[PDB]
Amino acid sequence: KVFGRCELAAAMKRHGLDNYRGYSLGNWVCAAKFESNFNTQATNRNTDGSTDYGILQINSRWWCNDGRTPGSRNLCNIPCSALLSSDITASVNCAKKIVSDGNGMNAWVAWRNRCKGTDVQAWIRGCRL
Repeated sequence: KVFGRCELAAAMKRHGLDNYRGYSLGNWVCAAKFESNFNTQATNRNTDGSTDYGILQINSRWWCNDGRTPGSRNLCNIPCSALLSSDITASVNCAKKIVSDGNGMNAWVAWRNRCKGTDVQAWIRGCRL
């Protein structure tokens, strides 16, 4: 599923992402725009053999199990394909764990380089939230 901008924002707000760990909803929508272009089915292989899955591009080295990243952890206790569903519940719950890890939203490279320090509020402007 390829979410709309205000469609996603409403979904993440309902799943408890507005101001989760102090990151306003605009940070999450901006991060999803640039990590996956709002596409739940996005995947990307990295040089280290790991793969990023889903609308927030969660990595297989420590967070989900895809059965092909040797020596990896599964801290969100889910198969990576569960991160690919049109229901973002799995992606949101796992991201809550990632954003609490200590480095915050800097664990997403696209957020750090394309959303951090910007007017992220423009990403929810005009949305009926």
